[PDB]
Amino acid sequence: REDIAIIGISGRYPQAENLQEFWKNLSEGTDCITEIPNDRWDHSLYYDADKDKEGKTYGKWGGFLKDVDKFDPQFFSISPRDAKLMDPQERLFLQCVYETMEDAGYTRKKLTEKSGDLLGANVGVYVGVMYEEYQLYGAEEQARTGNPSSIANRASYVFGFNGPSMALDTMCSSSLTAIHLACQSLRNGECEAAFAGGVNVSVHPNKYLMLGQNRFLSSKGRCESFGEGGDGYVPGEGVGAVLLKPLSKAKADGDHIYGLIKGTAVNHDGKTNGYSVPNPNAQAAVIKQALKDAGTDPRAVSYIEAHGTGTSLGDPIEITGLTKAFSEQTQQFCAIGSAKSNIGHCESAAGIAGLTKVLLQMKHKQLAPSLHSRTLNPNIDFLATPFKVQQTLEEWKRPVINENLPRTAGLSSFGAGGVNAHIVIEEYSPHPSMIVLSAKNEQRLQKRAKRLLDALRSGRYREADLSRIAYTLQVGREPMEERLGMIVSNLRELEEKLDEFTGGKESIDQLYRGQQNKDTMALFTADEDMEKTIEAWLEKGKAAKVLELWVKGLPLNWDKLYQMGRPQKISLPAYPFAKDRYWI
Amino acid sequence: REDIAIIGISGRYPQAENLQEFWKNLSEGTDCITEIPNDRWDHSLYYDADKDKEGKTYGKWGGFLKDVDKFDPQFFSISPRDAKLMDPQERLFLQCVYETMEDAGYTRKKLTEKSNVGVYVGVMYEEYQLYGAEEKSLALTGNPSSIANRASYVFGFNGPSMALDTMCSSSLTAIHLACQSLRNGECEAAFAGGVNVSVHPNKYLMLGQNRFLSSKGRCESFGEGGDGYVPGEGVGAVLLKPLSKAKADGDHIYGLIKGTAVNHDGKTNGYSVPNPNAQAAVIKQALKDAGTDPRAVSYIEAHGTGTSLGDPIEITGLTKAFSEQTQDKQFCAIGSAKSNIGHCESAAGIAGLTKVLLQMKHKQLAPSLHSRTLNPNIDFLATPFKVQQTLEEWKRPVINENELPRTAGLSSFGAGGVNAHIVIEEYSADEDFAAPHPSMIVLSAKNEQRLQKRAKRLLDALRSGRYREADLSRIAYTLQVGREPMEERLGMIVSNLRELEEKLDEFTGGKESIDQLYRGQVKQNKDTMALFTADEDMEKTIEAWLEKGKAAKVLELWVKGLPLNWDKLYQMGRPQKISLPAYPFAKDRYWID
Repeated sequence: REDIAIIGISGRYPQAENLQEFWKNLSEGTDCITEIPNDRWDHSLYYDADKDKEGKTYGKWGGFLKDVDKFDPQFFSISPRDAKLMDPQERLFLQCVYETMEDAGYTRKKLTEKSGDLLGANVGVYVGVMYEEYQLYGAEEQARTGNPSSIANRASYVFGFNGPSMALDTMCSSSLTAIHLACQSLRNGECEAAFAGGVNVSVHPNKYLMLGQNRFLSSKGRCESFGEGGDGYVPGEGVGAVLLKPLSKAKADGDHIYGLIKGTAVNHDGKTNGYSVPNPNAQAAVIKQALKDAGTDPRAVSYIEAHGTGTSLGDPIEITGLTKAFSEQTQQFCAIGSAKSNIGHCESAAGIAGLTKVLLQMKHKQLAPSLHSRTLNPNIDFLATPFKVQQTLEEWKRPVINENLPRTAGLSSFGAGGVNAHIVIEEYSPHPSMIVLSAKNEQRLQKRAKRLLDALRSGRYREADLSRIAYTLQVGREPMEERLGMIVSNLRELEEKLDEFTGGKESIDQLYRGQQNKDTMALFTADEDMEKTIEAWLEKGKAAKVLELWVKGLPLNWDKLYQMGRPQKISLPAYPFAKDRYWI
Repeated sequence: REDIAIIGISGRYPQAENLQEFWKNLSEGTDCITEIPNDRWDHSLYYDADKDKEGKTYGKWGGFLKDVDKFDPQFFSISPRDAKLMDPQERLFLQCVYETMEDAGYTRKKLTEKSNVGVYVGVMYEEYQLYGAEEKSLALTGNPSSIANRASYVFGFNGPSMALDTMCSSSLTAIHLACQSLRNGECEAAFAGGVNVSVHPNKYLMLGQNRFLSSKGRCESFGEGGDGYVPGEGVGAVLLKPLSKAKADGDHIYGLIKGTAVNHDGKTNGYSVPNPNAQAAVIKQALKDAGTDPRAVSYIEAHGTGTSLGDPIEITGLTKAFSEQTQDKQFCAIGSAKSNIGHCESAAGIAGLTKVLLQMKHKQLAPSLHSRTLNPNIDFLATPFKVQQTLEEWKRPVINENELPRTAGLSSFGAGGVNAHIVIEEYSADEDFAAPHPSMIVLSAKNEQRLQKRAKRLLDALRSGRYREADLSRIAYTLQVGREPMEERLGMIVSNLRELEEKLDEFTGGKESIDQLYRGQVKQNKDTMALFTADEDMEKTIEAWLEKGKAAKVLELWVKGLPLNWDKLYQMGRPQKISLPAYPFAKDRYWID
């Protein structure tokens, strides 16, 4: 039994352009749920007062993205005329796998470096999705479509992974089952690494129809997590992805770590009284099992990212289920919160959004609030119980060894179609340098700088990790067609340059830019002596003179920058994407 | 290392009411693909030749069932009004899980013994979200997950339930994941399977725009006219558990999933292209953990896709895997189930598996149809593989150079590029037990008229002898412990296989209370349940009833509903299971209003 390290993350959630700004909304508790946009359907096309007609609901609104209908087709070697015929589900994931790629800090050449096996060394893809909405395609109009397995299968095809690719389905906890199966696929050693994730979108009113006939939603149309007005919940859209691999190799091939999936668990509810009822006895049977193989006490755990459904039946049952698990051997106080309060009920991205929240709570060392918990349903009799609802933003402290310990936190998600799953996460404890950067065309060049600027503006890193930032952009970013690099030793000389690109195209001797000229590729690669000259270029370390050749395309084996050890990775902004609409 | 034993099977495929008659069609090569029925869509409105038209399509007969549309709602405690909001995908599986239950001779009594059962089905939700459209539901046919999740809810399993998706090999991925979930020991047992149905013309529209199908509209597996393929419907299910326990709790074995493998095909030149290099990377890995030589293998149930690109690539991929060891003539047999039935888009590994297991039981090698002439790119005279033209006896390879068991591979490869290969071996009955003279054939059902059939289907089996006198105690034992004690009832006394039929014909025949018939109901006799169960002495009387073994006197009390612990004294070794006909289902229609 081996731990799994999570090295790369990304995702797109209501009122969140990137993870940076998602955390903002969680930390400043901000209701991200908003009115139905004009671009989707005729808002004013039919809606109903509470529980009356056949054809409509009291569908107030829900969590949505500005992003949804856009893609950069030609980036992935896909033609625009085939982009017309594609699923928002599939792009959003592809795009957000590729951001996870680079937030982890690994190239598409990832696959050749691991094994002399054969083409593109195995990588798993596990995503858990729903009904696509564009099958509702003019069904009166011939669609010039249908598969939930094309999501993972394109992602593997495009990037060239030789590892399992599939689309799971468990009603709510699909994302988290993927987590489970990914982790399962790693311990036994069938695959090296995995892209686990979940995707959810709200595109036809059939989603909003079906959800209202079976009364799962509230009149208010908000997520009240453990609140007093505990009536039903709203459907937030969402998409997310994470990159997983064993701790065993995460140390050697220094990789940047977000957290450790130390325990995984999943089961079904046996026969409940109704179809869509959850069984509290069944819920601890997961969580006991999550903590069994994790080998960590219930008294270690300091936070539970609950599947806060918010229904009158659902939330009390969860709390009672959580109680039974923790009451077997101890009676520290654990914090309970929900991401599902801030964003909506990711239908299939429930676990991944929660996971994302959990991991964002780890990096900034803080406990974010569960919104709409001002007053608590009288059936929350917190009855000598370890749990407590997390009202507000406070600093996260580590429990002590004295009571006779690392940060430890659980993650729940439970299907209406009874499938229950729980995951348990723990936190892991001069020279001039070459800032090289690349893209596919002209105009995406000083956005890619602009986004690196706006990070260094806010000051997310200090001077100490300059070699780390450089190293990433060299080996763990793709050497694309258009190029740019710069020379630094610095704190301040980073921004002195970046602002000059935003300011204009002006040329001080600090800029090197190029593409192109093919005399040299065949000259440079198939020869032993010119590689000794690149070896001999590092010996001296005169910087500017080589970077002229990089921007003109010199491919080079970067691993020769090395002190006797190569410094570990870092979270840098992923490639910003094009804004071309595709629909109908 | 844990082998997985496969103990129960079932499925429903084109022109196949049950597995018995599915084998018939495979053995007598039959072409099970037929013209589009009148009940579905009017197709004098969508038929063209290859055209530049708005999308009207050419690819228009395929493999279909007789009443995909029916269900027995109340059997499973589900109301008819919520069976009007229904997915054919979900019923067909439930129904076929429940047949797999009883063919593997266990029942819903699973969890009263132990103190978790896995469900893995791989589907393709297509159709009623469209039918639902200009004036269906979310957990009621708006989800593929509902398929597995109801099966677990209804029967009351506490083990993983899910709907996977890999374009073609979904069923076979389920096989893989089920088997994976058993070795590590997160779950006791699994229901692996696949379900596929063809209900809207959108399926038939999308398959024709992207030209996957043929003009002729048949499955030429490795044939000359290698053009494109057809979509056969299908549904299937199998029950899996470790060999470790399969001996101890004596269960009926069909075969052994000794090896499992799966991967993706990397970057190919096109999207829907398969990579031959990628194909042996599965099969090598299937044979790696199986620990069996390529030279042991005597049959490959191929993914015979039949396309001009697909079949040669497979053959070349298969070659590379086996060519690590030596090449020889007529070394391995290749065939397809796909030829006989259509492309079961999801159930394309489960149908193959089913064929493979049917080939094992009857010891024969069924034909690959439409292989009269072979695509010139099958240049096989330096390879081990050979296309299986006709029905011949399956022989075991030999072991004296210095019995090797029957060993056979099973392939399925996605057009969305997921590839998977499973390796199956037959179990040998290993050697080198008293019920008394009379035995209790008990049988049960939920209402009056189904008891007229439950017997009739057991009759028609014994008519065509299934087997002989020797396993009478086995047949009895099954119907006692591994069949549900339903509301309406019937039993009989026998000491031979001949007085079995002399009774069964009398039920189907004119009126007779001649031989000892015993019939009754649980519904009539109240206040014996509470009298019988909560007491130590009357259990000693049932104990003392076995001591003597006078038969007829107890069976009066069974039909009146006496629940009883049928570990009767079985000498403290109870004889193993047997394949008996599962509960025949009601014929009520459910679609549209």
